[PDB]
Amino acid sequence: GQKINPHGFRLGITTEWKSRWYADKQYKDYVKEDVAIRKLLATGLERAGIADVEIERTRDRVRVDIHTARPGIVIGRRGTEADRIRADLEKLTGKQVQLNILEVKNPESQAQLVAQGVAEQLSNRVAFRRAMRKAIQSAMRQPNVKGIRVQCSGRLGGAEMSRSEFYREGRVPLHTLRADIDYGLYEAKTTFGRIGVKVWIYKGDIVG
Amino acid sequence: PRKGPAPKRPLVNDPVYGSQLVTQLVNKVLLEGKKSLAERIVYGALEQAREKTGTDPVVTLKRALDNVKPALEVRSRRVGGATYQVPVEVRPDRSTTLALRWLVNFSRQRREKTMVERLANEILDASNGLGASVKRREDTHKMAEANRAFAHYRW
RNA sequence: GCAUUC
RNA sequence: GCCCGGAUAGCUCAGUCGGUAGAGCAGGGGAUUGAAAAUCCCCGUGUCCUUGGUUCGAUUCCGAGUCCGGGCACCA
RNA sequence: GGGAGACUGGAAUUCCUGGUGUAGCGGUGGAAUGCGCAGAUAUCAGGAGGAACACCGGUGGCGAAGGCGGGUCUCUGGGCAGUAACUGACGCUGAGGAGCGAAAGCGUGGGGAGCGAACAGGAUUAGAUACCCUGGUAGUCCACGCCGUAAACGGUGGGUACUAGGUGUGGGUUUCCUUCCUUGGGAUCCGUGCCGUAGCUAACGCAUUAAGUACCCCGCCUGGGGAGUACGGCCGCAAGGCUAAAACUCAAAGGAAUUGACGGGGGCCCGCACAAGCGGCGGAGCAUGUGGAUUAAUUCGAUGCAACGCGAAGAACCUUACCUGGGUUUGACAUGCACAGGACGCCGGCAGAGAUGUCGGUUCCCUUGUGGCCUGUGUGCAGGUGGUGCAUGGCUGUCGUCAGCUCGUGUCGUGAGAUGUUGGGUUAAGUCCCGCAACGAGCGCAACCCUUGUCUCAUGUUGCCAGCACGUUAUGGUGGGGACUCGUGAGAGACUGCCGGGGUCAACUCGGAGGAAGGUGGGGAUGACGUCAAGUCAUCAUGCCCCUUAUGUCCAGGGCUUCACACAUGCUACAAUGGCCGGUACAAAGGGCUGCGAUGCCGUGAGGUGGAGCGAAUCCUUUCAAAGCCGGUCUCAGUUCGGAUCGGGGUCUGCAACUCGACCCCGUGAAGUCGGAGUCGCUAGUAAUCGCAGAUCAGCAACGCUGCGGUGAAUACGUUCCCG
RNA sequence: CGGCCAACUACGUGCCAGCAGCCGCGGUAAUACGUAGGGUCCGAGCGUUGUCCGGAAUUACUGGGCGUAAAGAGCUCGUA
Ligand SMILES: [Mg+2]
Ligand SMILES: [Mg+2]
Ligand SMILES: [Mg+2]
Ligand SMILES: [Mg+2]
Ligand SMILES: [Mg+2]
Ligand SMILES: [Mg+2]
Ligand SMILES: [Mg+2]
Ligand SMILES: [Mg+2]
Ligand SMILES: [Mg+2]
Ligand SMILES: [Mg+2]
Ligand SMILES: [Mg+2]
Ligand SMILES: [Mg+2]
Ligand SMILES: [Mg+2]
Ligand SMILES: [Mg+2]
Ligand SMILES: [Mg+2]
Ligand SMILES: [Mg+2]
Ligand SMILES: [Mg+2]
Ligand SMILES: [Mg+2]
Ligand SMILES: [Mg+2]
Ligand SMILES: [Mg+2]
Ligand SMILES: [Mg+2]
Ligand SMILES: [Mg+2]
Ligand SMILES: [Mg+2]
Ligand SMILES: [Mg+2]
Ligand SMILES: [Mg+2]
Ligand SMILES: [Mg+2]
Ligand SMILES: [Mg+2]
Ligand SMILES: [Mg+2]
Ligand SMILES: [Mg+2]
Ligand SMILES: [Mg+2]
Ligand SMILES: [Mg+2]
Ligand SMILES: [Mg+2]
Ligand SMILES: [Mg+2]
Ligand SMILES: [Mg+2]
Ligand SMILES: [Mg+2]
Ligand SMILES: [Mg+2]
Ligand SMILES: [Mg+2]
Ligand SMILES: [Mg+2]
Ligand SMILES: [Mg+2]
Ligand SMILES: [Mg+2]
Ligand SMILES: [Mg+2]
Ligand SMILES: [Mg+2]
Ligand SMILES: [Mg+2]
Ligand SMILES: [Mg+2]
Ligand SMILES: [Mg+2]
Ligand SMILES: [Mg+2]
Ligand SMILES: [Mg+2]
Ligand SMILES: [Mg+2]
Ligand SMILES: [Mg+2]
Ligand SMILES: [Mg+2]
Ligand SMILES: [Mg+2]
Ligand SMILES: [Mg+2]
Ligand SMILES: [Mg+2]
Repeated sequence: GQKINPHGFRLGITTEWKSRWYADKQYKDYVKEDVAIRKLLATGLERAGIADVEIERTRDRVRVDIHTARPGIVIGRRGTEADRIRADLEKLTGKQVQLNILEVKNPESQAQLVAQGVAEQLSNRVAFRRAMRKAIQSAMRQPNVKGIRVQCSGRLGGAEMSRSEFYREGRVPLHTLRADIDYGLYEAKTTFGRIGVKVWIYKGDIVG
Repeated sequence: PRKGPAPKRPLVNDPVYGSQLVTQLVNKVLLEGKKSLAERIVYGALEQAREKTGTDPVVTLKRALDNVKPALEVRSRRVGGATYQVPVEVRPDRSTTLALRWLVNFSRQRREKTMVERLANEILDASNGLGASVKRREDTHKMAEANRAFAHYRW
C-alpha cells in the first residue's frame, strides 16, 4: 500500500470535492442516497464514458452533473436516456433531479477516460503494450499535459503469473502537493479475471 | 553522539540556599516529576543537618561531596576475549554526578523512617567519612589501583 | 579466545 | 557343583554409622537463535532385586530365594 | 654464491664445571602441564660439541635444469667481449637410449647443538586422534650407495631470421666533450627487468627475453568421471616409479570475463546500535490475545522481525460466519419469460420455544388496453462468511522515510555490460561544489500543504473586562466598553540574509550580532525502482472449481467466555518520595436530539424522582481535573501496605444479565518483601508520573485504541565492543 | 503438428496414466500425455529398429591445437 491516492492527498489544496452540500442531521441519509445514485450511474452509461459525477443538494433539489466524453449516448435525440435516468433517479432519491449532462473538453487529457480507453482495449484482447503506448502518445500531444504515467497489473496477456508494468513520459511529481495530478482507475474485465489500469496525468502547478 | 557531544542543559540556582549543587541534588532526588516533593525533601534534610551539626548546611554538603567524589574509575574493555578492567580518570563534572548519585541511592537504602532523615544522616556520615557512599568511593579506587597494570590500554 | 549445521 | 563379590533415578555410578537417599548424562519448562545443535537458568524422577527375621525404627544388621560378574570342579 | 676436495673463523643456542645470588622461572588470547626451591631463571668466567653462516645481500650474479652465499688454499666446468690468426657447412633437432635430477624416504657406518613427523601430557571444545603450550623419537648433518618423484612453473620444447620505441640494471668494447673531474654523453656486442606500438588472443594478457610474422626437428592433446587405476611387463632392498586399458556412468566437465549477493576482507560514514543514564519486562494477582488441550460447537482469518489489547471503533439475544433441534423451499433478497387471479398488505385472536401455522376484522388505481401488485403455480434463475491470496483486481505491511533507483542520446567492449552514478571535498540527503567521455533528463531528496512558537492589520457574540455606571449575599451578574486576552480571516517573519575566521574568492563550515525563533526552528502529512509467490477470495470485486432440497434460508437454545498447562501485550501491587481523613489551587482537547441533562427533593452509595436550559464559544458534560500545596493521623508491622477471591444485600440498561454485563454498599482479606538466565523503551517538554475526552456503543468484559493537557528528570567521554 | 522442423485448437485425466532423438513435457485451467476437429509432409506406400557415410575443421593431407580451456618430457647429451 505504497502510494497515497493522488486525489485525496491534494483534496484540500489542488482538487475539490465531487459533491457539495451541508447537513448536520441528514448527513448519514445524504451519503446513503449518494451511494445509491453513483452505483446507479456507474452501471448505466458504461459505454458512454463517464469521468466525473458531482452531486449538489439543498432542500429537495438534487442537481446531478455527469461529465462524459460524448453526451450523444447519454441523451437520445428524443431525450430517451435522460428520461429513463431521471425516472430511476427521482424514484430512488425521492425528490426532483435536474440531470445537467455535460461533456469533457479534452477527452484524452482526462485520466479517468484514458483509463477507460486502455481498459476497453484490453477487454478486446489488444496487446497491452499497444494500448499503453497509444494512451501515452494521445495525452502528451494535448497542450496542458506535461507528463503521464500509465500502469496495468494483473494476468496480462492471459498469463498465469501476475505482471505489473508501467510506462512513463515526462514529469509525474506525485510527492508535490501543488502539482496538479489527475488520477484515474478502471478495472478491465477479461476471460482470466480483472486487470487494473491506473493513469496519472500531470497538467502543471496550481498556486492559490 | 556519533556526530559529537551534545549541549548540557543550564541548571538554575537554588532560591533558598543559592548553591547550584543543591538543585542538582534535588534533580537526583526527583521521582516521577514531583519536583516540589523532592525540593522539600532536600530542604528538610539540610535543616536536619543544620540542627545536628550547628554549622551551615551547604558547607557540610560540599564537604560530604568532596569525601565521596571518585577521582579514578574502572571501565571494562574486552581485549582478546579476556575482559580487562581499565583505570580511567574521572572528569570533574562526572565526579560530582557520581558522588551525588551515590549519596541519594544509599540514602534510599538507609534504615531511618523517612527520606529526610535518611538523606541528612548520610550527608553527615559522609562529611565525617563514615558512610556507605564513602566506602563505595574507596572500593572504586581499590579496583582502579588493582588494575593499574591495564592502564596501558589508555582507552 | 570461541562461533557446528540448514 | 564349591568359595567370593554384586543387584540404588530412564542409563552409567557414589552412599551406609540402624534415624540419609545423593552425582554426571537423559527427560520437562524457560532463555539464547531466522531455525536446529552447543551453551545458560529454573524443575521433576527411588519396594534401594525379591523374601521373611531381629529392632521403636532396615538401602544399611542376619538367614533364604532369583538373576549376574569373578576364582575353582583336581590325582590316578 | 658454477662444481669438487682439504683446512680453518666468529656470533648465537644447548650442555658441563666453578663463582655471585635468590624464589621464582617458563608459557598464552587467557591458562595449565613443565622447570625450580636438593639452589632454577638471571649474571660472570672457563670448557665441550653440533649445525647454520648476521651485516655485504638486490625482484643483483653464476649454472642445462635441480641448484649455488663465513674465509683461505688446491683441482676443475661454462660464459662474454675484442682480434680475424685457423678449419671450410664440420650445422639444427633428435624416436628409442644414457646421464644429471629439490625435499621426503631407504641401506650400512659415523654424528647428533638447535629444530622436529610419530609419540606423550596441558589447554580449547559438544568431541579435539587438530590449530595453541610443555616435552620429545626417527629425521634434519657427514661418508658411500639406492630411490627418480614436486605447482621439478615462465603452468610457455629446442634452433634460426625478421617486425615502433621509451626506460632501469649486470658484463665487455669503442667515439666525442674535456675539466680530462668522470653515473659526461653517443655508438656497439652479450645478459636481466619494467612500460608500451604494430600484430596476435575467448578474454585475461603477450608484445625484439612474443603468446607477433615464418621455416626445420622433437614431445604431447582429442568431453567429464571410472583412472594415471586394474591386468601384464620392466625397474626398486622397500616405499613405490614407469608403461597403461575396458566395462560402466553423466550432459556435461571446463577457460575468461560481467552484474549482483555474501565474507569470522579492507576503507570511510550513519541509527537509543552500543556506551552514559532513567524507567520497565522475565517473579505475584488480575485483564486481554494466542499456542496447546478439551468440546456437540469451542466459526474463520493472522501466526520470526513484519502473528499474538492483531481483523473486533464494543460476542447476553442480535451480531454469528459455528453446534443441537425445529422449520422452509423460485426461496430471507433480484429480474426476464409462461399460466391462472383480484387483491397484496395490514390489524388483532388462539396453538407453538420461536420460526411459523390457522381463524376473525380490514382491502386498489387508469379504463378495458392495460398498469402497480401479488393470490401464486411454474421455468430461466437467485443465494453460498463453500474452495483456491500459489489464478487475480483493489487495499495494506515490510526492508526503510533508507538515499537510493533508472532512462534518452553519445562513447568504450566480440559480448553480458560499462560510462554517466567513479575520484577529491561537502551535506540530514545521488545535498551541492570542483574536476571528469560524457552531455542531459526522470522517479526519489528538498520545497509547496497542516499544526505549534512571534508580531501586524481587520473584527466584538455565545468570547474578553481595563476605564466609567447599576447589582450581588454568588458570578461579566447587568448597563455598557476595543482597551487587554481569545476566537478566525488576511499578512509579515528564517534567507547562512548580515558580520569575523576557516576554506579551490568553491560547495560548505565554526563562531558572533539582531530577533519570538538559527541554521532543513519543533512535530504531522508525504513510502522512489523493487523485495518478501508477505497479508487479505471473510469489507468489496473477480477467473476457474464446487453446493442448489442443500455447503442456500428463517428461528429457539447453546457456543465463540471451556482449562492440567505454555507464550505474548498490559494493569494493580509489594508501601512512608507512602496509605487514610479534612481543607484548598491551577488545564487542554472533545461530545450531545426519540440525545446531553442543571436546581431541588429522596437514598450511605450506585442511583431514583422530576425536568430548567441547550442542535449549543450561549446550556449540560459541577462554577469542568488529578498529581500538587497546607494540616492532622498511621510508624516499618504482610501492616491503617495490597485488593485477588469468596458470602450477603442492591442499582441500571435490556424482551431477557444462569452459562455471560457494568456499577454500588456490607463483610471477607489471597499471592505479593522489587522478581533467575535473559530482555525492552527513551536524547527534552523526551522518559517517568497524573488525570481528562472521544470513536464503537441499549448496556458494557476498556486495564485496549485514538487523542488532550498538568507536573517534569538523568545522561551522551566516545565509536574499542554487540545489532542494522 | 513445443524448438530444430512444414503444420493449433477443444475435451479427458493433474508428477498419475503416459510422452521423449536432445533440451525437456504430466502437480485438477497441458499447442509435449490420450482422444476429436482441423492442419502439414509423403503416397501404394508411410513409419520404426539396425547398419555405414555426412553434418563432425570432432584424428584437421586438403583442414585443428598445447601460458590460464585437454595438451611442452624435470633438465641435458646423443644413436637411427
Ligand atoms: Mg548433520
Ligand atoms: Mg593329570
Ligand atoms: Mg663431500
Ligand atoms: Mg651455576
Ligand atoms: Mg647460566
Ligand atoms: Mg640432441
Ligand atoms: Mg625422448
Ligand atoms: Mg634428503
Ligand atoms: Mg621407516
Ligand atoms: Mg639415513
Ligand atoms: Mg644411522
Ligand atoms: Mg610441538
Ligand atoms: Mg642417480
Ligand atoms: Mg610429473
Ligand atoms: Mg624450483
Ligand atoms: Mg609441466
Ligand atoms: Mg620458438
Ligand atoms: Mg637487452
Ligand atoms: Mg607490453
Ligand atoms: Mg594462446
Ligand atoms: Mg581420472
Ligand atoms: Mg601406478
Ligand atoms: Mg602390477
Ligand atoms: Mg545500555
Ligand atoms: Mg506478564
Ligand atoms: Mg514482574
Ligand atoms: Mg482462533
Ligand atoms: Mg498494539
Ligand atoms: Mg450469539
Ligand atoms: Mg501474495
Ligand atoms: Mg493464509
Ligand atoms: Mg554503473
Ligand atoms: Mg547506485
Ligand atoms: Mg561526475
Ligand atoms: Mg536529487
Ligand atoms: Mg519530502
Ligand atoms: Mg503466500
Ligand atoms: Mg466466493
Ligand atoms: Mg440465534
Ligand atoms: Mg475470541
Ligand atoms: Mg488499603
Ligand atoms: Mg507471603
Ligand atoms: Mg515491608
Ligand atoms: Mg533520535
Ligand atoms: Mg460506551
Ligand atoms: Mg502527556
Ligand atoms: Mg513451423
Ligand atoms: Mg572428418
Ligand atoms: Mg554420426
Ligand atoms: Mg580444437
Ligand atoms: Mg608451440
Ligand atoms: Mg590445462
Ligand atoms: Mg619445460
